[PDB]
Amino acid sequence: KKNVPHGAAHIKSTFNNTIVTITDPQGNVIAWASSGHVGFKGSRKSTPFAAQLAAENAARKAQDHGVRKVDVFVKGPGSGRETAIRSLQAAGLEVGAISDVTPQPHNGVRPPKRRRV
Amino acid sequence: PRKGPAPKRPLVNDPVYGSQLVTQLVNKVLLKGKKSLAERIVYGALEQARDKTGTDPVITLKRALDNVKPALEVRSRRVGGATYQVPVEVRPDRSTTLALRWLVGYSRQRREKTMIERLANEILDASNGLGASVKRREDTHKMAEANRAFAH
RNA sequence: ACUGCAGGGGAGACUGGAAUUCCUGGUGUAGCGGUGGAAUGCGCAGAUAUCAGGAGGAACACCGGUGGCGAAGGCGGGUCUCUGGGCAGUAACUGACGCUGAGGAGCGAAAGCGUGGGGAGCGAACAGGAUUAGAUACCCUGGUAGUCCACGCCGUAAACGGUGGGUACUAGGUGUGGGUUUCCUUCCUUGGGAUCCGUGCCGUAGCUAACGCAUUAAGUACCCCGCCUGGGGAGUACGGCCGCAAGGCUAAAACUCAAAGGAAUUGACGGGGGCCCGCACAAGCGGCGGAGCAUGUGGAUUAAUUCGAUGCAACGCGAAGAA
Ligand SMILES: [Mg+2]
Ligand SMILES: [Mg+2]
Ligand SMILES: [Mg+2]
Ligand SMILES: [Mg+2]
Ligand SMILES: [Mg+2]
Ligand SMILES: [Mg+2]
Ligand SMILES: [Mg+2]
Ligand SMILES: [Mg+2]
Ligand SMILES: [Mg+2]
Ligand SMILES: [Mg+2]
Ligand SMILES: [Mg+2]
Ligand SMILES: [Mg+2]
Ligand SMILES: [Mg+2]
Ligand SMILES: [Mg+2]
Ligand SMILES: [Mg+2]
Ligand SMILES: [Mg+2]
Ligand SMILES: [Mg+2]
Ligand SMILES: [Mg+2]
Ligand SMILES: [Mg+2]
Ligand SMILES: [Mg+2]
Ligand SMILES: [Mg+2]
Ligand SMILES: [Mg+2]
Ligand SMILES: [Mg+2]
Ligand SMILES: [Mg+2]
Ligand SMILES: [Mg+2]
Ligand SMILES: [Mg+2]
Ligand SMILES: [Mg+2]
Ligand SMILES: [Mg+2]
Ligand SMILES: [Mg+2]
Ligand SMILES: [Mg+2]
Ligand SMILES: [Mg+2]
Ligand SMILES: [Mg+2]
Ligand SMILES: [Mg+2]
Ligand SMILES: [Mg+2]
Repeated sequence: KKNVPHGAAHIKSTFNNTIVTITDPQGNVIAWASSGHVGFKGSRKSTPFAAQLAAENAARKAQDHGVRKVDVFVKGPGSGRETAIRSLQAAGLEVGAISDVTPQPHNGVRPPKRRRV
Repeated sequence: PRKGPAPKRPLVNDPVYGSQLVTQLVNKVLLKGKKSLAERIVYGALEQARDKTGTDPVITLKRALDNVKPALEVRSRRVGGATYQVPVEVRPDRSTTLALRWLVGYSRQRREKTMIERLANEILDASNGLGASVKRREDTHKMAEANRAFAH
């Protein structure tokens, strides 16, 4: 039982999963359905189909709380990074602007060693 | 093959019922070159269908085929250390071929006495949406649905 | 010596922001994480996600390059302080004061060692999961020393251009860094030419076993130094020197082999690359492997079970006729 007409959509799309969270413009979360929350598991969580399913779930759960328009912030080297936006669009929401907020260090912390697979 | 597609052969209309659908049906039933026997079986099945339902037999057959024709198949593939099914669209002529194969194959193993009445019963049940031929289409669709993730 | 010039050259002090981790609080609810696929793991006691605040350490995106500086190792967030070298111009000064350099001394990546501090992330050892016949590994989840700082030690690297230093000479073409310089001086072009010092590519003579080098020589010559004398044993033992230790340095012999090697050639092969094909797969149809019998073979048996064929390419084969 809330009512936030305008909100923000954060889409974190990694190589292993995707998480969509809907917040008010102040950073308080409304709904957050993710790829594992939708029925999926394992390596299927990285497929674009799972991403768009999670986007639909989150969009409708937020509409139930009263959101009509969301600004989009995407980050991560994922594959559902655009399919989630398309599902947010064609699940009853208008997005408008889209931002890229992938964190970029200024040559800071040492990364883990390269996989010898 | 490797050098592109091959020419497919044409068929002629069935004399008693001016359709190629029943010609494909007799060619699916045909075994050991006994084409006259296959024609006899198909004609008897169509006549029993007509005498049991009143409706035109080829119309009943088209209804049954529309019931059993699939839309998505599940061709298998291997990617890494695992192999998984990939749902793909079915072209129309392959769909008709597969539906006819399903009808004849499932009627061959029905619990009845003669192939004529086995096939007639299978056609009627398919046109009504009850038979194992329809169950096969539904199972195929469910498996194509439960693997949409791998739609690369 | 004077005048200019370029520079991540070095040391010290202070200082900036992005990001990772953690802590506190708000929102919020069931997953997150991870893989070729999973599991271990974290979470439901409120995680991941998202917003605000805070702590702390380490490394400095874009600039950034093939480019610069340094004897080499190496050197890039910013500012200030101190400090080394190089190049060009002038020709003011000295007047051969040069070169090399046995021993010796100094510097010298990383790992490692001592004492003290610090510890975000990463991560030997170690633990669990997975794979596997096994897996003391590769992959995953954690994780200590270490990586960082101060002050000492160690003195080794494919410490490499696998090319010691100095000097002179021997076609060019074309990039790029730092100067000076007339003329074309505006042809504004900051272009062309000339000259000096770097750093690349390509090429003649010449050299080389070949590969290649080729004005930055592996060419033509001169000066000094280090090093080599078949492959192993062996950069090892013994002796000695150095070091807290790890260990480093100098460094044999017996014995044993007739080779060990460098380049390049033709092939073959690759769980290398590109292209193409075949009932090779895919799509279908029908079989064999199970039963009975026929036929051939292995084995066994027998007085003899004549002989030959033995992966594909032997086994209804030699045999198109064994009472
Ligand atoms: Mg210091
Ligand atoms: Mg912490
Ligand atoms: Mg919290
Ligand atoms: Mg958080
Ligand atoms: Mg004089
Ligand atoms: Mg000297
Ligand atoms: Mg000496
Ligand atoms: Mg020292
Ligand atoms: Mg060290
Ligand atoms: Mg220490
Ligand atoms: Mg120790
Ligand atoms: Mg200590
Ligand atoms: Mg780690
Ligand atoms: Mg590890
Ligand atoms: Mg273990
Ligand atoms: Mg050495
Ligand atoms: Mg080096
Ligand atoms: Mg050497
Ligand atoms: Mg020299
Ligand atoms: Mg020389
Ligand atoms: Mg030049
Ligand atoms: Mg020679
Ligand atoms: Mg050359
Ligand atoms: Mg030579
Ligand atoms: Mg020794
Ligand atoms: Mg000794
Ligand atoms: Mg060779
Ligand atoms: Mg080859
Ligand atoms: Mg096949
Ligand atoms: Mg069989
Ligand atoms: Mg058999
Ligand atoms: Mg024999
Ligand atoms: Mg054979
Ligand atoms: Mg034969």
